[PDB]
Amino acid sequence: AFELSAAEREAIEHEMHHYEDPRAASIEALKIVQKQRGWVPDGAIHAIADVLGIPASDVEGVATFYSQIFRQPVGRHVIRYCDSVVCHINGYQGIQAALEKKLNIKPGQTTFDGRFTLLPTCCLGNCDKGPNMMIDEDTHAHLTPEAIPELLERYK
Amino acid sequence: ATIHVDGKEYEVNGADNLLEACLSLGLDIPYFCWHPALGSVGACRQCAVKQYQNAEDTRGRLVMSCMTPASDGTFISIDDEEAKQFRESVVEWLMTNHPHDCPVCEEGGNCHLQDMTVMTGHSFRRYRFTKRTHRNQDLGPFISHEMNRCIACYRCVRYYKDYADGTDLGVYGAHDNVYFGRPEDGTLESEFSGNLVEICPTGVFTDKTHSERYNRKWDMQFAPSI
Amino acid sequence: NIIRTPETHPLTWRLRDDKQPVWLDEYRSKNGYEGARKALTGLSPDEIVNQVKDAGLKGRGGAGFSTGLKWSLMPKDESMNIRYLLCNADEMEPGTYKDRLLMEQLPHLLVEGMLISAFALKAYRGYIFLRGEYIEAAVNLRRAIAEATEAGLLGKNIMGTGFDFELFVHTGAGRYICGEETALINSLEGRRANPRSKPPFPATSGAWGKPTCVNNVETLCNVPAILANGVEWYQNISKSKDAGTKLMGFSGRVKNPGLWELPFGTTAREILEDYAGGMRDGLKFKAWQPGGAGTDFLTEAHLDLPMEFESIGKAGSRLGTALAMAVDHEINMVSLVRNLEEFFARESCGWCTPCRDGLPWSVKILRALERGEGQPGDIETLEQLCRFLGPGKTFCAHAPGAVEPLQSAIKYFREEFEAGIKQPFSNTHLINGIQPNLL
Amino acid sequence: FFRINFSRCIFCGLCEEACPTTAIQLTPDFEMGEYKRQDLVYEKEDLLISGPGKYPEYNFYRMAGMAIDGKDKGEAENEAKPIDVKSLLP
Ligand SMILES: Cc1cc2nc3c(=O)[nH]c(=O)nc-3n(C[C@H](O)[C@H](O)[C@H](O)COP(=O)(O)O)c2cc1C
Ligand code: SF4
Ligand code: SF4
Ligand code: SF4
Ligand code: SF4
Ligand code: FES
Ligand code: FES
Ligand SMILES: [Mg+2]
Ligand SMILES: [Mg+2]
Ligand SMILES: [Mg+2]
Ligand SMILES: [Mg+2]
Ligand SMILES: [Mg+2]
Ligand SMILES: [Mg+2]
Repeated sequence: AFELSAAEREAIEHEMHHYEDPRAASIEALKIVQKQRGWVPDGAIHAIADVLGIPASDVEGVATFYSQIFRQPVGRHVIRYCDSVVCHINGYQGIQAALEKKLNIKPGQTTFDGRFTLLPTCCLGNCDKGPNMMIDEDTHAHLTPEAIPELLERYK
Repeated sequence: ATIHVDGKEYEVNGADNLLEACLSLGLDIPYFCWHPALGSVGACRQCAVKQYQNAEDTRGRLVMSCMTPASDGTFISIDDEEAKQFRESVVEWLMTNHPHDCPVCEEGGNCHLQDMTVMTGHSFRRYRFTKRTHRNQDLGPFISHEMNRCIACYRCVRYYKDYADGTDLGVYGAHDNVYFGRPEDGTLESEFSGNLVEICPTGVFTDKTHSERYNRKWDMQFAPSI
Repeated sequence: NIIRTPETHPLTWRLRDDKQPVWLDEYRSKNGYEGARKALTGLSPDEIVNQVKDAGLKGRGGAGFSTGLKWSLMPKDESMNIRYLLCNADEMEPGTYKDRLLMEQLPHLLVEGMLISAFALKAYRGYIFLRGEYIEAAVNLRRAIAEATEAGLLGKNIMGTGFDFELFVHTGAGRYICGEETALINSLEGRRANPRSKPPFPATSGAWGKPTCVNNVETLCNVPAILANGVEWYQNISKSKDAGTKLMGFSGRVKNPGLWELPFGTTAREILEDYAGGMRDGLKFKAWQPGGAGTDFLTEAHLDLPMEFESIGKAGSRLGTALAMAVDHEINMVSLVRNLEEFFARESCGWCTPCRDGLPWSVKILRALERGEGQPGDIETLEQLCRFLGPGKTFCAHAPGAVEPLQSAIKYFREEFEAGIKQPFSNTHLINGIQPNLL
Repeated sequence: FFRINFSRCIFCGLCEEACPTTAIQLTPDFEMGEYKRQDLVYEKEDLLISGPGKYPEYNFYRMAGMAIDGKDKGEAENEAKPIDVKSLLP
């Protein structure tokens, strides 16, 4: 069972009056609910749909369209490396290999215990600076396959 | 109100799109996402016709019939080689991911996708790779759900939500993995959901009441009743 | 190093040395909000728009359309008193990193440019449609908005004249298609980010059925200097037909990657070897993209033409964000083009068939070609995708640009594509009792 | 029920040519000449042979896209496993 907390419901209701249409707060409501819990559970869809005033179908379409609104159980510290043209050139492949050799998983999976999900991301908009990756909200650039272990040991 | 289609000169209502006017004149243009009740959206890209100007532009540009205003000084050509090839390749792209199951589809001899595939003259598969697959939902005791056969034309969603105001059907996902169904298994609440069995051009939504005791369209015997 | 001066470096000139942002006090100190004050208390709408049209400012997002015409398109009638100005801070393009600099280190520049543009447009609200992966940028933008609000630069009665312009920030989830001009509007409405057909243009019916002009970050950063220093000064920065300054940079394995502000007539070789340093220690130049990923490759011969819209447009390619990428010799072209097409295919939306269903086919063909399992008719099938995904065949501009690096790499390096075709075309599986139809 | 009127069948072979699942075939053997003409109407029980006929290894349902007891949604020939829209991958 799912029910919206008081803090996140209040934040959604405060976001709903930044726009002319309540619907417009849908992405921000999903991001609030995800911030609190790490992902958007199946009941959060209907809860947000009841708070805003739009159906659960629209909220579920918004949540499954965008790639940073997780609809499946994701660990903590959702690692997102970049694999686009500028990074492909700078060698993000070695960075992905040293990441999935240390986490012992494949891109798209949790590790064992609910920490260090591994995902690829479109581009982090920091191309001139080596292969990049974000862990949760910290952008890490100039990545070297030697410094992946020590950089992962900072997140517990 | 006087368009030129392949040299011929017709008289049309200048207030509707070129697909509507050309279909009213009796010509044959393929189209998946247009419906004369749900307006025109340019999604499927399958009703492409070459459009010239000056009556002497020998190098027109491909444009969708359902989205051009069909004004007075309009010169198009449905049969242009480039337009033919694009319309054909457009169905080939849809056929890249289709399921090899016409024989077991609820609607053979009644499917619009079959009509348009035979119409665009495409009977050869160059695709070689895997097809995307989808899991079905339980939509009720009335209509079935086979998302493997979806061509993403958006007719179901447009009708069900913008026309009939359904509120429990939409589109999910993106990037060739798009999905059209309910947010969760369950019966469809809208009173007018049966029309999804004929709005959908493919055999994604097909009624169960006929699927139990099935018979191909040719075998049926109809009569005008109320 | 570079000697910045307010004359030649209107954007990058105030940027303090230690990379920390420039807050409201230091900004105003370095002649900040002077252009906004001039525009608000010495000009009027329909005059700022003409000043921007005469200055010749052009779209810095990648399209290249004139900003003055963009703003003029707005309807002229006071029956529509609710208008929106949306900054396109969503910067997703594999190779562009220019808005990060601007709205991380100079948030007040963007705030003031947006204030001036929303006064010119008679818009009461402004939404900075942010990226989401820009954490520090969002923090700095919100801090700058709060400072300008507390200091009178934002709010109901802005510096005497009656003009409200409440300014908001919208950090969205990560999809590249929301960068599109009229898909950004959908995403801001809280819907799925699907583009919209034009006409009607966003200028006449946009955000919520109201008028709306979507502008990039650099375009809007360009305006404060135009108003503050004058229209002629901006007209005369250099003798090129694209007036103003531009953020240009070289990405890739160059000796000093980054971005700089250049007079918009600079040859691409003058950025690679003078500023960016050149290929580094043992690497050899092979090709380059002018602008973000989504522009045509160019060989070494095209390295001397000036970086402007008309020159690179006539050279086959197109100047996008003017942030080049240098591809060195050690990069297989088929692998690189596969890495680009899989992004362009996975990052699409589902609306139109040519993009949604034809880009994955190209991705699979390129994977087979780079694995060594190509077959006759593959390159001739890729080339057919570059003609049928071009402009006009698809609903938006995502696929026309998605298929530009593919055709541009085929043209120049067909040998690296053919080298992958090592199989006999076969598609059937030889059913036992049926005899195949021969050729 | 499957029923074929053998008092009308001209043995053209058009049926076998149309069957997309290779179910019905024409085999080298003649029908007995019945006594009543009613007994010339075969009703599936008579027709269903025990074997695969001329084409030994063809299995239509190994090609079809819809699920049966044997194969699931992603287990057909030249098909990919179904990716859920609620996935995490971009
Ligand atoms: C697929 C696609 C993605 C785009 N992404 C961006 C983007 O990330 N940032 C941007 O400023 N413009 C982007 N644009 C260009 C915008 O549509 C729009 O023209 C621009 O943001 C604002 O116009 P301007 O260049 O005149 O300022 C994109 C266009 C397309 C077709
Ligand atoms: S939807 Fe039409 S084309 Fe597709 S399998 Fe069914 S009958 Fe064949
Ligand atoms: S389910 Fe049917 S109507 Fe809906 S998009 Fe797919 S093919 Fe079109
Ligand atoms: S080309 Fe079509 S499918 Fe691709 S992003 Fe644009 S509208 Fe969506
Ligand atoms: S061969 Fe088949 S199709 Fe032809 S007459 Fe006999 S039963 Fe009818
Ligand atoms: S391609 Fe990785 S940071 Fe841009
Ligand atoms: S029917 Fe016109 S684009 Fe689909
Ligand atoms: Mg009409
Ligand atoms: Mg199933
Ligand atoms: Mg089921
Ligand atoms: Mg779903
Ligand atoms: Mg149907
Ligand atoms: Mg506009």
